[PDB]
Amino acid sequence: SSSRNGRDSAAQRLGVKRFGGQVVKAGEILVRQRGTHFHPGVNVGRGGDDTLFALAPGAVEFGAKRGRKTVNIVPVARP
Amino acid sequence: DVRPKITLACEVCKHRNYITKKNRRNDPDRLEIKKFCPNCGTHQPHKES
Amino acid sequence: PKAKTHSGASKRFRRTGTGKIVRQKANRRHLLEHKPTKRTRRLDGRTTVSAADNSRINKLLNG
RNA sequence: UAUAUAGGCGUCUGGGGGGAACGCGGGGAAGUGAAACAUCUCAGUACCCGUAGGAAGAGAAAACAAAAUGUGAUUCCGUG
RNA sequence: CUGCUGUGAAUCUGCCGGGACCACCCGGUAAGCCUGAAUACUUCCCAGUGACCGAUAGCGGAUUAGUACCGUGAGGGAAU
RNA sequence: UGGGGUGAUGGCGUGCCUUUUGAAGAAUGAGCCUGCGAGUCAGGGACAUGUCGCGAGGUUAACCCGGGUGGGGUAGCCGCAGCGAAAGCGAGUCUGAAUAGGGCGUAUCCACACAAGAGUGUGUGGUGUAGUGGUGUGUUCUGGACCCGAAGCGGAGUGA
RNA sequence: CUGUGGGUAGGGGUGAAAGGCCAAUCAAACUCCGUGAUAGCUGGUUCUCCCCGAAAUGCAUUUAGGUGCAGCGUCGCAUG
RNA sequence: AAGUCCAAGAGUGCGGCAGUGAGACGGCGGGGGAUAAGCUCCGUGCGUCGAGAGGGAAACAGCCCAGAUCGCCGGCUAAG
RNA sequence: AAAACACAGGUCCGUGCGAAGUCGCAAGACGAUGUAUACGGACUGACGCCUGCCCGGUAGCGAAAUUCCUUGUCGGGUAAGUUCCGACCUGCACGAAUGGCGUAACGACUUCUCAACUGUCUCAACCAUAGACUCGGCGAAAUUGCACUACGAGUAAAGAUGCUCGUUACGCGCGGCAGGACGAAAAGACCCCGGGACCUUCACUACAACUUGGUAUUGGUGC
RNA sequence: UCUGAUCGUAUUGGGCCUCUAACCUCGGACCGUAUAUCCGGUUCAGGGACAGUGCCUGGUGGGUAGUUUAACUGGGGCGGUUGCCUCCUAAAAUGUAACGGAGGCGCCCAAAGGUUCCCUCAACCUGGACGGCAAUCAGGUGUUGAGUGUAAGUGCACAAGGGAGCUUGACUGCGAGACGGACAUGUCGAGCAGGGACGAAAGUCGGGACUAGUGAUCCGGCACCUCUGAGUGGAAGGGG
Repeated sequence: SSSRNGRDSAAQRLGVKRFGGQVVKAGEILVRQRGTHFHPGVNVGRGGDDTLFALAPGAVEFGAKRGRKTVNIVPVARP
Repeated sequence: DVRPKITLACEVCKHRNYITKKNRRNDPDRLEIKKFCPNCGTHQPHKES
Repeated sequence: PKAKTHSGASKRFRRTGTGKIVRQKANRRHLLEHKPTKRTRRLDGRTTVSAADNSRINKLLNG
C-alpha cells in the first residue's frame, strides 16, 4: 500500500523576463518559453530552446501579428 | 555499445578531431564524413577510428 | 604553529593581480562527447570565485 | 676413543642492582581525526626492551652543488 | 640510505653520486677500517628571582603525608 | 516638605533556571549558606579594525655584546607586477595558422582629442599608487582549546 | 562435604555449560598510564547599562535534533 | 510624478562578527484526512506569539485593542 | 534448580605414537610414564521395539505405538470438569527404516482427580508475645525551589494546593489510612535516534593456522 | 655472413632410481656425571644426496581481529522512494511542500542533422471484380479542421507536419556583446577561418519543433603540442 507518484522535474523558471516598456540590451533574454507562445517580432530573435532575446537595444513591446503574440524591441531615442 | 562513441579522425592531418555517436547496426562500417581539421585549416575527409 | 594552507584549495584556486580568487569550472574533464562545444567553451578558462564561497576559499588558501 | 677437545680444579681481575630528566639502538598501540571506516592519521606518540655518558653518533665528506676564480673534517639554531 | 633472502663484481681504462643512459662532464674515493672537544637534560647541592599561590589556593602533602584510611594486590589516598 | 517600623484591610499578582511552538507548570536542576567551579595561553600562524617609520620601503630570525627592558645582527619575509602550464615580454601578457576577432592585469581620479551611441571605448597629457613592523580587539588555525559527562578502545601490570 | 598447601590470569583462565564464575563488579575482571579518549548528544558558562535586533526558510548533505552556503541581525562606502 | 523631509533607521555592494536553519496559532487560498483533529504539508510586503509588557477576552503564548525610555495621588480615548 | 547440563550406553570421525588433539614464537608440556579393547573430538543420551514379493527393481512400502488431531460424534470424570482417559474418528499423509514410540524405578519438575485434613474460604472472633502507642535517655534517613500548601466546576504544556469564578474552612498538635502531591528512589531497561560492546556469517579487509621456486643442498653412475 | 643442414667437448636446469657426507631421529650404548628420562659430546642404528626451517610465492582461512551494514518515513520496521524531464496541485509573474494526483525516463536519428525547393488531406456520394469497418484510386467541401521520432505549450494548409536535391551547417574550429538561472545549468546576436545548401535572387540559414536521454572531483589512460626535461653536448623521466 503505497503511492506510484512522487516525481517531478525542476521548475524551469520560464515566462516573460522583460515586460512591456523595459529597456533592454542587445542579446538580452526577453522570454523563456517552451515553443513559440510569443514569436520573435522586430529586433527580437528566437533561441534554440525557444528563448526570445533582443537583437537590438531598445524597449520591450508586445504586439500581435496574424493573431500571434510577438515580442518586439522599439529603438530608444538617443538622449 | 549499440551507439558507440566513435572518434572521427582526419585522413590528412590524421588528427582525432571529433567524437560522435553512431549506431553500429545501421552503419557498421567506419563513418567517413567531411569535417574540419583545425591542424589542416580546411575541411578534410574524416573517418572513424 | 604555522597555519597550514589547505592543499586541495591551493591546487584548485588562484589569485589574480588584483586579488580576485579564480577557479576552473567543473563538468569539463570527461563525458565530453555529448557536450556541445559551446558548453565546453563556457566551461573553459577561469572564473572568479562566487562572493558566497570567497570567504571560505580565502580561509583555505591563507590557512 | 685418539687423548692432539668439552668439561673439572686453583688463582686473579671484573659484572650483577639502583637512579628524576636528557642520549643511542630496537619493538611498538589504541582511544582519536578522517564528521562512518580499512589506506592514511593518531604516531614512531604512549608503553616496552637493550644500553650508556656526563652528555650522547658521525667524523677528517661513494658530500653537496651546477658549469662558479663554487662550498669543503660535524652537530645544533634561524630561515628557505 | 637501509633490514632479511638469493645471486654476486678489481685495483684507478676501477668504483660510487649528481632522482636512467653514450657519455660533454663534474664531485667523491664505500665496502677492512677506526677514532676528538665545542649541543640537550636536572634526582641532587648552592645563591637568587617572581604585575606566581597564600591554607577549598599553592605540590597529594605548611600539619602523622605518600601518613591516616581504602583495597587481596597493583594501586587509590586525604583532613588538619 | 519633614524623616524608620509592624501591617488590620482592599486591589493586583502563575517561583528562578534550562529547554521549548509553548512551562507557574504535575518537564529539567537546585535543601540552605560560605568558598571554589567554565572562551584561557603559545605562535613574526591566518583574516578584518587606531599608532612608529617611510616615501617605496618596512622589518629583522637565529645569533653577538650589555648584570635589564639597551645596542648590534640583511639571512630571510612582505611590498616592489602581470600574464601565461610552461617558453615569452612589459603594461602588457595568454588563447589564438588568421596586424581576425576575448579573459586576467596596467591603483585611482581629472582634462583634451578621435571613435560611439551596443552604454562606452581608444590615445594624449596631468595627481602619482602604500605597503610594512610592533602592539590595538574580534574571529579563526594546530594544541584539551569555554567547562563537565560516557559506555567503551589500547599498553603495562595486579588479582584463583 | 570439607581443612591445609598449591596450579590455571583476561580475548585469557575455569566452566556436569547458567555467558556461569574469575575478590560484593563480567557478552571480556581490576589498577595505573595513553588521557583532560571521544560524543553532531544532555548539562553548565558568573557584573551592568545604551543602540540595534533576528531565525525557525531555500539548496545541498551517510543528510533530516548536525553542518556549509544563501535568506533574515549587527560599523565604515556610494545615496541623497 | 510625487509622498515619506532634524530621512525610513529604508534599498544596494563590500568587509563585520553572528545565530537561525524544531516553529505555534489565527484570518484568507489550497493539498492529504472523513473537504475530522489544538492533525499534517504548502502559499499569503497576512497578523500575532516566539522575542511582547499593558487593557479586554472570568482564568486563558498565537483572538481583539495597543508596542512598556522613567516618574506623576493629571487629562482623553482603544478593544471592551 | 527445570523439561536445562551431566550422566552410564550408543554411533561417527580422527590418531601407528615426543600419535592425533590442546597450551606455547619455540623448546617443552599434557595426552600418557597410556598405544585402535587406547586417546581426542562430534553428536546422541539408561533399557526395549521399529525389513515391506525381489530390499534379482521403481525405488523404500503402504503395518504399527502417531498424536498437530482443531476429532468434531459419543461418552468417563463435575451439578457445572480443566489436565486427561477411552472407542468412532479422520486418505494418496506424514512424522519417526533410527529418531520416533514405549518404558519399571526415580523427581523440592509441570498438570490434574481423589481420601484425610484443615481459618484457604463462608467469616471472622479471641489470647499472648515483638513492634506500633505512652514516659525517660540517646538519636538518624531518603527528600527538600518555595509556603499561614483546601474543595468544586473551569482554564492552562490539554490531569492545578499556588490561575479564574464560587463553595468550604477558628489556630496548633497527636494516633491512624494511603486518594493526590503526575509522591521518593534509579539522567526509562520499553520505543526511536547517536555511539559502543560482544556474537554470527557465502559482508569488506586483514592476520594466525598449508602447497610451489630457488637457500640450507648435494656425488656420480644404471637412466 | 647468408640459401646455411649435420654431428662432437665442457657447462647446463629438470624427472626415475641410487649409495653418503650436509641435515634429521623422544632409537641404543657410553661419557661429562657421585647425583641426571634435562642438556651437550662420542659412537652405533635408522631416515640416509630422501624429508626439513628462513626468503619468495599462489590457495584455504569468523580460528582471530578492525570495521561497515544510508536516509526519507505522520514512531520505527515492513513496503515504497531517492537523479533528470512533463503536467496538475501552485492560489493568472517567478518560485512553492506532502509516503499529493498522473506519466515519462537513462534513448534514438548519418540521413529523423543543414540547407534549397515543393506540398496538401480528416468523409459522404458515384463508384471503383475481388478491394466493405480498407487499397491503386478519382472529383467537391469538410476552411485550417485533420493527422503529425516518444506525455504540456507550440507548429499548419503563412506549415516546426509531408516529399524531394545537394552531397556532407554531418556549423565545425577560434567566438566582444549581452543575458536567463547559487556551483552546476541554459539563450543567442555578432566577428574570423573553413566549408554545406540556395543562387539568378538576396546575400541568408551555429545538431535534432523545444524542455529528460545524464555523474562533480580524484585517479588513470589514449591521440596531438611552438611546453618541462632535477649538471648537461643531450636525451630519457611530467604538463597543455
